[PDB]
Amino acid sequence: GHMADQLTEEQIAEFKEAFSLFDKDGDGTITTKELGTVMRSLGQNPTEAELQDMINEVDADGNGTIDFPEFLTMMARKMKDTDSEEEIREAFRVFDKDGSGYISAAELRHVMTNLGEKLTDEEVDEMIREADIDGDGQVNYEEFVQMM
Ligand SMILES: [Ca+2]
Ligand SMILES: [Ca+2]
Ligand SMILES: [Ca+2]
Ligand SMILES: [Ca+2]
Repeated sequence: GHMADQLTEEQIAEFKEAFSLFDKDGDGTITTKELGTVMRSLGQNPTEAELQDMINEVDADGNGTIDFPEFLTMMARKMKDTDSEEEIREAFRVFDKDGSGYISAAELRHVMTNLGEKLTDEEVDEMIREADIDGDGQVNYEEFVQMM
């Protein structure tokens, strides 16, 4: 069988109830009105245009609303995304061996060396310099997030 079918109908019904947090009239799609409702419940207040722009960047079939599949797709990407931030933070820590919040040439020297590379001091210092944005001689976490 398939793991997806390893639930009960009452359980799928219950899973579907959770969608109603956003899909308040229960019809199976989120409208701009419903999403505006949710936003305003969080203290925000966007326009019809802004609400239609949020919806559009998740609206896979083009019909102007968010069904439960699109929502779950959107959520899964979000969940994988926050994990990718956890691990860029993890990676910053590995480079920043002294936990000072800033990566030195020395610290980048070290990691590069332990990763195989055989670059010069200049080439490594050419990295810190190319990566710096506040000219402080070190690489804070944000200049590090610029590792695209
Ligand atoms: Ca609805
Ligand atoms: Ca849709
Ligand atoms: Ca450091
Ligand atoms: Ca810096």
